Amino acid sequence: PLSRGKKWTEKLARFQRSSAKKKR
Repeated sequence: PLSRGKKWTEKLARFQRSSAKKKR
């Protein structure tokens, strides 16, 4: 299922977090 298939989604939700570190 998507549970273990999220391996592909682990990019938009992982890099989207950088929006908090980009605040410098």
